[PDB]
Amino acid sequence: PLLIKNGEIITADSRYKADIYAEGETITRIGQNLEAPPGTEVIDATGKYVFPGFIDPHVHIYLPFMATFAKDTHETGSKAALMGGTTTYIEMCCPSRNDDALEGYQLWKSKAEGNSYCDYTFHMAVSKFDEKTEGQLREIVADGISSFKIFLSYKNFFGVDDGEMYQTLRLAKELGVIVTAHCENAELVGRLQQKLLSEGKTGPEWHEPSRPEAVEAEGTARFATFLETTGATGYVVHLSCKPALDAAMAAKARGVPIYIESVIPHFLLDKTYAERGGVEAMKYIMSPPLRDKRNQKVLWDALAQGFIDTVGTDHCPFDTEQKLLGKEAFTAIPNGIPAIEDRVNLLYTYGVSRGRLDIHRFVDAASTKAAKLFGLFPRKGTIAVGSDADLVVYDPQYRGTISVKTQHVNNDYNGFEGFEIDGRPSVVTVRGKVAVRDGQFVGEKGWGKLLRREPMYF
Amino acid sequence: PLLIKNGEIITADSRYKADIYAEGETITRIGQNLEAPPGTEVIDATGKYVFPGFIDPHVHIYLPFMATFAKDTHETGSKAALMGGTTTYIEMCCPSRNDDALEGYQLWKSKAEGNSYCDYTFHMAVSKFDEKTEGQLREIVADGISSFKIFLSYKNFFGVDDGEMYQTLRLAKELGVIVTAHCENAELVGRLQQKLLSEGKTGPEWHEPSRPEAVEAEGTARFATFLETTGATGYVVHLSCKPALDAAMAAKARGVPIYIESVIPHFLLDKTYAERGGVEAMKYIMSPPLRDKRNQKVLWDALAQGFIDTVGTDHCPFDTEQKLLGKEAFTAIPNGIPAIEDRVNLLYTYGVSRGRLDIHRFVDAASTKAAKLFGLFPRKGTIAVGSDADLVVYDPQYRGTISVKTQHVNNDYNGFEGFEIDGRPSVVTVRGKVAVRDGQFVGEKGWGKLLRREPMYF
Amino acid sequence: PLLIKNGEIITADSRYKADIYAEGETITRIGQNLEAPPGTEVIDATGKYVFPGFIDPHVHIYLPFMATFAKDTHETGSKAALMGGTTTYIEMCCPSRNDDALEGYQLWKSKAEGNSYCDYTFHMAVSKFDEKTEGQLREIVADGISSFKIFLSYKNFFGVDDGEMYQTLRLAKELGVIVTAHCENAELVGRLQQKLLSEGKTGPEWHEPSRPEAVEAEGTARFATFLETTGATGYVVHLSCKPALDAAMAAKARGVPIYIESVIPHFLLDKTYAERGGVEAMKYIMSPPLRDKRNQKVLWDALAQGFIDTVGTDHCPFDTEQKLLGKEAFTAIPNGIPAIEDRVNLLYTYGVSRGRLDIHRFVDAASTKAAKLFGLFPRKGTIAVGSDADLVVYDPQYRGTISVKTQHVNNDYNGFEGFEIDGRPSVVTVRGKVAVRDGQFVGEKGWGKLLRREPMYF
Amino acid sequence: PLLIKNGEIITADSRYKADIYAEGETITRIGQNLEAPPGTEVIDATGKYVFPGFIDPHVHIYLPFMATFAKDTHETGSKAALMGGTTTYIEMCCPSRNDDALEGYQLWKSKAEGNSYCDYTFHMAVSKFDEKTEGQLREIVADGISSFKIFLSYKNFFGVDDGEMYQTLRLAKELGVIVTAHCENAELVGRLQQKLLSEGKTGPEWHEPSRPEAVEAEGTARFATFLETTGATGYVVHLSCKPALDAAMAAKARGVPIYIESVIPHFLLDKTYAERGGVEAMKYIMSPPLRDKRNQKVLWDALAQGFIDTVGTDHCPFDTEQKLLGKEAFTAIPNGIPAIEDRVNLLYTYGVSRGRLDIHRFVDAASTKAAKLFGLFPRKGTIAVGSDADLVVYDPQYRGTISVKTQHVNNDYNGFEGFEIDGRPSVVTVRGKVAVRDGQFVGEKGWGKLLRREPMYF
Ligand SMILES: [Zn+2]
Ligand SMILES: [Zn+2]
Ligand SMILES: [Zn+2]
Ligand SMILES: [Zn+2]
Ligand SMILES: [Zn+2]
Ligand SMILES: [Zn+2]
Ligand SMILES: [Zn+2]
Ligand SMILES: [Zn+2]
Repeated sequence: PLLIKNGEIITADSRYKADIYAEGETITRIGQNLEAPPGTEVIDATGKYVFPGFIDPHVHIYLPFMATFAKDTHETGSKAALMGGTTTYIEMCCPSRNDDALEGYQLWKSKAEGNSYCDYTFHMAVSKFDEKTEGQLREIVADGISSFKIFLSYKNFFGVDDGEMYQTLRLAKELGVIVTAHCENAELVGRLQQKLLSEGKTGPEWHEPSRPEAVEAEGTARFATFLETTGATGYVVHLSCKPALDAAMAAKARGVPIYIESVIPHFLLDKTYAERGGVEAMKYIMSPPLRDKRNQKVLWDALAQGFIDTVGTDHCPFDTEQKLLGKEAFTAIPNGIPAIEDRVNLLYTYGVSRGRLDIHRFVDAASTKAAKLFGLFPRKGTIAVGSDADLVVYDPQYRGTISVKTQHVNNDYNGFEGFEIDGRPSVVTVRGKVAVRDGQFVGEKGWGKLLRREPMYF
Repeated sequence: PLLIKNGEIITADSRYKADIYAEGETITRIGQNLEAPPGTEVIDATGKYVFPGFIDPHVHIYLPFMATFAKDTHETGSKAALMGGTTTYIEMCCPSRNDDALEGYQLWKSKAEGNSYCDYTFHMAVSKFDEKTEGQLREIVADGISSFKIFLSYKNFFGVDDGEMYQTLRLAKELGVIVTAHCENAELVGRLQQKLLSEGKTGPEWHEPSRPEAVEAEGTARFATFLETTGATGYVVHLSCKPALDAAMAAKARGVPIYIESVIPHFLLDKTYAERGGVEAMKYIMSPPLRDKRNQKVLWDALAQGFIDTVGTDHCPFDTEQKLLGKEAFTAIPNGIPAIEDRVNLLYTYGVSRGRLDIHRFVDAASTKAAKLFGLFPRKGTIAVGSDADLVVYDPQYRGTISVKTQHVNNDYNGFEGFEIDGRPSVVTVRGKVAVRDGQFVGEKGWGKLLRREPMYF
Repeated sequence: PLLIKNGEIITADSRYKADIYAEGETITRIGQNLEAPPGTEVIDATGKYVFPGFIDPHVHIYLPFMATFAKDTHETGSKAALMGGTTTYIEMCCPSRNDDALEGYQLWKSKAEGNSYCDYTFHMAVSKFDEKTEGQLREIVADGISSFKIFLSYKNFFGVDDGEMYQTLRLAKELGVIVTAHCENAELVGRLQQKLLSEGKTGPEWHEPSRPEAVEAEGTARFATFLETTGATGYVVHLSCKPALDAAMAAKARGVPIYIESVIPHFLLDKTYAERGGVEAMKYIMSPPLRDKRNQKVLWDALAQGFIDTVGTDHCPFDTEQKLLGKEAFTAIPNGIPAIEDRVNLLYTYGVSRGRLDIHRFVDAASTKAAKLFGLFPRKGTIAVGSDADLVVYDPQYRGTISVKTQHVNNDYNGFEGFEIDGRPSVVTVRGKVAVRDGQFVGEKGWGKLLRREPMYF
Repeated sequence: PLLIKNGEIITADSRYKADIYAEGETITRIGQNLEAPPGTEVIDATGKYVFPGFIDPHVHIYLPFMATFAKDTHETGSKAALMGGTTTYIEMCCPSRNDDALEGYQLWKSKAEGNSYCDYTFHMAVSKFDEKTEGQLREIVADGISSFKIFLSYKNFFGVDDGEMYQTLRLAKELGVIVTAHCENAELVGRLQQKLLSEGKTGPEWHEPSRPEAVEAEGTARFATFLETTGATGYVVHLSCKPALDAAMAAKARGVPIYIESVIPHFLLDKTYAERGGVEAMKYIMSPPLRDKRNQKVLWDALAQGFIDTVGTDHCPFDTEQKLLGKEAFTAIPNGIPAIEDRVNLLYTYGVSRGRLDIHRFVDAASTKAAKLFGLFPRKGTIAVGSDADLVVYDPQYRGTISVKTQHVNNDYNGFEGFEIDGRPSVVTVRGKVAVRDGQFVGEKGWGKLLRREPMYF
């Protein structure tokens, strides 16, 4: 059993000093003097905050790339998540047009199975819609996966055409599934990439211009129109800039059931990072690209008002040696920045401690809303009797810095090297079991489990 | 002591089956199968929801009109509120330019003292800014009133000119006060009023065109600009229409600390009700006016996304005989529609039961966010250990209709006559004491207390 | 030679009383009291306006539908045009995906050759992009056709997918060609069509909801984004509604070289006309559909400010018997409304005589700007020495009504039956030769010539 | 008499090679071989363009400032205008709240009378609306002044309050008068000025922050609302930035009869100029302030599409010694930048020659539209038989630079020092009389006359 005593409990809709007792995997009682039994593991949260475990709706653990693979395993990625206060992650399951979807699902599941320190689930990529698709997706959804992922990008590999998007969305609606979507334009990006390379513009600084804000804005609007016409519910992944936010907001305002995620690098990093030349720039190549810094205030301001629903990472780690596969052409740089371990600390620090983000909006944006949208609430995402005992005792007196020298992610650079932090998770629990204590990793191999969900969005 | 057992507890961020025990005035413990001392008021909430007491941030109880007065007293109004599931109301304290501000506040405070069945507080109207009034306002703030009310309307009686508005906002920011604001344009309303009357256009149907959406849009944008330049935090009361929403939203999007209230008649009633002729139309005269029905969808959609932060009533009850003071000129009709008792049932029915509003957004919009914004949280607005035991056991199986024949508000008409509802409160408590039991009123005279709040917005 | 004396000359940028003399085909001199050789056709324009011949940038003359054809020939259509004050028309040359593009152009050219009473040119439809067609298009351009037409609609028959659209735009930019575009969404229209029919919703009233404003908005935004990325110049044909206007306007505001056409039925007719049932409704079926009447004000207001650049017709005449090919399914109704003869009188009446449209904006929107955009200026579109002596002596004192009983278009209904008009052409000339005299047709068969234009938009 | 032969005549709606003959003050004939009489002054325009005389709708000649006066007289200012190709200017007649309006009008008229080299007129400032105003304004308007000027700025000196603005606009509408307006906010600017000075922020770099874009956007929207409510027609002077353009465009789109002027410094200069320190910065202090450079593309793009109707200068010259009156406080820097002589050359060069502005839009924006809006067309603003023979023979082969060393404005600095030009006026005529020949000044003292106009906008 677990007793977290003397802490200040903070959720999206509560802030109070009381103790929390969990007999086993779920919270059993909250109050004063709980009378825990002999043998209970007791955590003294005096002077600290007790938050719901944080939830990252957007990560990449297993991911092939051209001739290689991203760096985290389920083991290394879940450890890194927990150290950062993230107790549930949702991975993009990404079979390509060339792969069988159901085989893909099964392959991802097999990688994670028994190998995660914390709970997890998947969004299912629909990278084509052919005569076999519907039956396979129906099997995946009935297996507990209540979200799809589509790409309006990556022509012939992940992108879906308008007919396929229509079919996907109509099936999602019939199934109650939420459609997450990467919103660019496959044709425009591919053509601009090719034109730029044909002019000898090969370095990393041409990535951003190959897929400018206008392209993300067109795809975000297109997705919204297709949700509106089909009746499906959707979720825009990694929204990066003002034109896209305007398109998604206009859809929200007119009644489209559309939600918005932004990811941490777009709040804190900007397009000049990718203008640094060489491998230093390649570290900062992701899609959508880092943008003009003017977009940061726009995202922060929108987050503070709840216009942006969730904050994820689009965690996608590669070693510098892998980055350098793009030395001759920017199109060959594996895209991604790592961030799974640093999301909470970065949001707390630059939002709550130094910014204008309210602590309640912070909990909602980094835990609760994502749980709600993806069918993990109320098991996950809050602090209440009956919910999973996934808890973070957070130290607001902690001062430090982020660095690759102290990170757990299985690569060789940190995207926030040298950034100051104003707090950290002291203790982190997964279903009543302590996985981080005094800031140190003490997780149990395979303790995490796949979360199966019931579709909600008919 | 109080024990609410076997209910499904629903807050803005939680949903679970457990019991709640309050030894006295505040929640003491939450857990499954709690024990309570003999003699405890045990409430069996099987099959029902348990919500935080709802909170109406915008009512009028005492309010002079010519040589009469709005109809509810603190006693009638607070009883009505409770019957409807509202356990805290915030009343607009409204001395005019021709009244002394401190004498007005003391008069309002004197009316409520010992006469409310539930807790309450005030927003202080600033109907002029000058040396005496400023000193007055400073003492009112120190007495725990942490919000002001200004009017961009009602020239020479309640409205403030630009200099007054700037001075008011600056003072609010000095004092950490949030400014609530009625946003029209005092000049344009008065000129259109006078023009229409000059044309013999005297009937109630001319009230809306005397103050069209354009004027609300301008006032809302003006207020936002003033908040933006002064640094003050503000709250748009009773936002009724799309052009006003667009103005407020643009301000939110660019970082102004501005929040949005809408009131229940603007969700459910439309301008044609005020076109019915005679006293029947007069029943539906309020400011801002009921609008073209197209605005309802706009408001519901914005509410579902959290763009609108709170739902209040602008409760302002008059008898039909008093409405008829305006028989000869629409400008002489006492403005207002009653709604304090019906808000929660209406929002629950048309939003949650029949609409697209999520139950969690419902709780946030009808209780929690108002508590947060006005300094009542966490005492009010949520269910957590330590919070005032202001609770509603709500029956989602109730079916019925609203009628003047069954209302508690002390006037002779209901604006929502005949409207179906899909739920009602069964039990309602105030600080651990049951005020409504099995749908019957059992409140204790004067049990409610004035809530004093601390400055939050420096 | 021709002498038009004593008229009030009105162009987009001039308004004066003087005479115009043309020795032959072109304006030779302008001045007060000009002398002309004996035998001159002297036209006394006292009391009347003299305008540049009007120019319709969007008509259909030859157009197959199933095993029939739209009703006007080049002879009937050009006569109708002239009677209405239109001295140049631009016809959409529309071979389908299943037709050879060059054979289509040669067929269209062959239909018009020697059969037009006034000058004319074409926009070339690109209904597919592939190696053969591209070569074809290049020869058509070289023959003087400096505009293309694409369709974001009509899947598999006329529409282009994204790759085709990008290739088309890129070719246009290479060749200095302007792309005109019908902006809907081919997927969404086809799916909604099929869904509605599956529900037994077969009548004409289901045509509008099969292709709602949302779909036009999406296509207009998509086209704009494609122009923006390709560098091509473009022109939105028949823009019908506010959300489409907003998309096109946002593109204009951010610098895209995009222009906007609206057509006369969308100014004056609304969706309820297509809700009349039966053949009566079928008369009013066109694409994009007639819209909610709220859009009329939007279009008039935008026209008065020059936000809409040109007014055309989308003239596309069918007999009622042909409309009835759609008796069993709205998808089988031949789309189109006639208007070539009535455009100018309608715009003049409802805009200038009765509305808020300035006479100078009228001339620009109905003649000059179309000439500019399509490479016909300064030969066409204005009154100046050197310009083709294509002139309209317009009687602003005429009062009458439009009727099928008096029309020249070769079908059996007028969409504007009974509409009042407040002016008509008295005299109309084509290259110095009078075609309409005292309101009577006196044109010379085959006098009109194909206009060849030079590339302008590299 | 005057004959301009061999030129390429370019107006907003014509481009052709022909000759122009004027017997006296107006164009008499246009054609080839005009047969001018003995004694005619002949201008050989071979290889050059012939444009309508350009028109500056916004200048300051006589203008008091705190204890001094702007530098141009009617003599020096009109000479400078003509050298730059501007043959008509419209001066802001600016009596303050402390002055009698009719006395002001009379004073301005007396300064100009007999002292201008070219034609001119005034906009009448309405700096208060009291019991004498209406009669005085009615006398001014009946004297030929068909435009007013109002200020939403300069509290207690030029600014009008909402009641005064309402009265002004309603009288304008009754009279058919167009209301030009400086759109900021008097309260916000004054309060921010004072706050900044109170913090020791005194240098010129604090001017822009004292009246940021948001304030211009609020005033532009307010003005638009008041035009919409009163029914008056308006014209936004010197619109400088995107937020303001958005407000004015939204009003245009919804049907408000509102027009937009921008002035040349806001196309070509930016806020960093005023950050240079010292008198160098003070040279670039005007109101509205130079803005972030991002606004330039926004204005150019809007101009190219006709969203911005006119280009003026807000010519307002002061010597550097006068600028230095603001050495201790930025509020004491006389505001203004000179530009009357350089407007055309700057627009031609950076718009037509090096930019994307079409030559027709250039003529419209710099001549024709302003003539139309202010009742000077068709006497002024175009090239047609009967119009005043105000003509510019412009040399497109001229290459040079702008400098104070070669300027005619009666001050000691040029705001475009060192800017390259790609053309210049070779010959300029006023009502048939040559005022500039071979680029040299040959004007006749007092040849210019006051233009009286008939109101148009009821
Ligand atoms: Zn992605
Ligand atoms: Zn991703
Ligand atoms: Zn109010
Ligand atoms: Zn109120
Ligand atoms: Zn079409
Ligand atoms: Zn067409
Ligand atoms: Zn000004
Ligand atoms: Zn000025």
